[PDB]
Amino acid sequence: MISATYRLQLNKNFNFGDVIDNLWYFKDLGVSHLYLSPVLMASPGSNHGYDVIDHSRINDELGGEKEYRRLIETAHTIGLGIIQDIVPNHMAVNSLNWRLMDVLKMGKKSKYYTYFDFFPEDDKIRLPILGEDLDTVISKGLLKIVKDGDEYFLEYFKWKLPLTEVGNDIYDTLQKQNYTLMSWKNPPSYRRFFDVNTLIGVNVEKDHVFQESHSKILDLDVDGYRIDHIDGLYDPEKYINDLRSIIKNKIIIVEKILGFQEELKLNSDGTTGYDFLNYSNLLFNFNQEIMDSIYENFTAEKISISESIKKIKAQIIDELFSYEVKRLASQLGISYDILRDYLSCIDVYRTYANQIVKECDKTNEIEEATKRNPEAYTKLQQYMPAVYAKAYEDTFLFRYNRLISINEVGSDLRYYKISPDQFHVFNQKRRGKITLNATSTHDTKFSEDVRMKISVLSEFPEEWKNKVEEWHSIINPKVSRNDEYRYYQVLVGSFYEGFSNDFKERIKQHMIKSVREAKINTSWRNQNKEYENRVMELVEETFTNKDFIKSFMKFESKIRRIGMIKSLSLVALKIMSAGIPDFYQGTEIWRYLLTDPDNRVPVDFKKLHEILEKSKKFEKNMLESMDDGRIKMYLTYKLLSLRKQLAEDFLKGEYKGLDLEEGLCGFIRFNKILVIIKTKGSVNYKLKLEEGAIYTDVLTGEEIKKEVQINELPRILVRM
Repeated sequence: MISATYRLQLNKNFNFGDVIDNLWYFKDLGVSHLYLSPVLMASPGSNHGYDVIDHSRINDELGGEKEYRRLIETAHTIGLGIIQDIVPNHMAVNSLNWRLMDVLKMGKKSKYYTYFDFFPEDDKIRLPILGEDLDTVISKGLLKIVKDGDEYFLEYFKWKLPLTEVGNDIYDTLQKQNYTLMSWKNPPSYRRFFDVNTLIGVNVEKDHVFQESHSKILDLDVDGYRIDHIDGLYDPEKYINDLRSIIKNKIIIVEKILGFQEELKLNSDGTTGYDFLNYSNLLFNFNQEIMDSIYENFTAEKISISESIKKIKAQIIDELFSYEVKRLASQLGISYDILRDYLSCIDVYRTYANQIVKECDKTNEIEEATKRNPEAYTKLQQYMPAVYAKAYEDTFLFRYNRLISINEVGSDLRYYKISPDQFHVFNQKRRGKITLNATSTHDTKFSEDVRMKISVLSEFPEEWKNKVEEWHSIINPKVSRNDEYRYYQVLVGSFYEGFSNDFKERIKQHMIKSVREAKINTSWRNQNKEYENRVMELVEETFTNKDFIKSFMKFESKIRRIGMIKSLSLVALKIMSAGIPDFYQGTEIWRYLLTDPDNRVPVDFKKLHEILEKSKKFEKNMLESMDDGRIKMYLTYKLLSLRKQLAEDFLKGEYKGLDLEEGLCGFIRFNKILVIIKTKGSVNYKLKLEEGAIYTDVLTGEEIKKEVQINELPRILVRM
């Protein structure tokens, strides 16, 4: 809403009271709306709040409802708005989820049976939470029947499940229950969120479920809402309408991934911005042909992106979602093979309104089966996003290693770069919409600064090629050439610090997760110890080999400065474009973060206060020593100040794209602000300005006329 959002990760160590203490900092920075993480009661010790255990309570670990209302009123007093993240799709399978425990105790007689998406054909609820199958767990004596006064209880480590009645033996007791315990390998009797057994779907499309689940959160005076995983819902449009029947015209943005040529079909204000994140990211990549050869020659293997993605999707269905897909194929009355091929073929997260993707259904079988049983297909649409996400985001993104800065959530690896002309058109479609411009989130594989530093490798392909060969000769590792190639990129991109013990730990953990997700030489479900040991040997060697360290350090320092210049361009781009700029906590300065949990570390706000205090006025020494982050803080503060002063104009105002030479991207906003940004960090450009026209550089204060040089900073020029 209005001019700028700021994402805050709330938890036990950064609660409602801490947010309140920093409100004046957020207002002075230029932010108009705080973008808060989920606030309803989650499982104790949760760091993200997405594992909801009670819809009727504000989380007490964060400060409770009293402190939440104080936060809202105080923010409003100083003029700040609030956009709240809410989770309507699923709840946590946890002993503290009392609504769920009621179903486990009462079965189909529980009033909450219809609250969750259980498979109707199952008389007993399969609960795949055991580390081993029932028999072995019982012989080991891990299952314990506890007699209390609240009745009887079954205990499995930290699980405490209710018993309806008891016999005189574990087996006799277990056959009298409404549920059945099985190992994690077995399919559940409910829709999960992706492949997570401990997350269960909620039937929010049913009126009484919507009302109870939203009774607390809509009772609060917030300014807008961010809807988590909108694509999991049975009827996304009805849900939005139901919200508006109560909330009226408040801001509603949804978390929804779009294809490159896909248009948002929902009745929402906008999205969290992955479309902007990837469109802008592509403006910074060069020398595709050369990067292809280097990759293909080093790893020595050529693959088709399209065919690869199609086959991984088919494997993902067979290994993770076979049961769910077989159920729906049965209800549609078609072959599992036919259904699996259709799901592996579609290029969108999901379809809406039972619309079939004809190019994947050769205009026959699936469409007619859907006309007869529309219900089964509507149900299938809820699982479509899981297939896409597990195959692409969590498998393929870790395999194709030509320039990994492109391997991000919301990406399409079939695209390597995009001309400024296509970005301009994208911005035209954006005009007037209350949608976000994101560059870093709590879910992105890397932070914006990591992506910009890695993109510099495409500007120096010959030297990069030479370094990789040099490094491989010194460090002769026993990992695949593909994993080795990716490692060098991850290392160069996140380095900023030194070969410390803390950085070594972050790297090791990231690499182990990376190879397991790739699923080529090891995996989460079946770990290859031999290979993982080799991955860890690679890390120890590069962190201790003096010849490697020497070579690496000389190359990295050159790359770092150029990467910072590109980050400044990206920051100016998201604030000056149509749409609303979003900021992940702490990105006011340089932040080189890797994949979750690395990006979930706390931010030092006191330190940020002092940097802002000495960064409200431009000094040439900011360019002299960029490492301190003052230049990034100054650019953020200044542009957000201009934006707030002209908020309406930036949101609804005109956008005019300029045709510049390769390496530059330029445009004019509402016929008053000329924006020149360089996409190629290693080159300096010069541009002749219009006859007579005088301009004022908003960042440096200089008077600009006749010609302008584009060096380390983007040029934001106000016609005078």
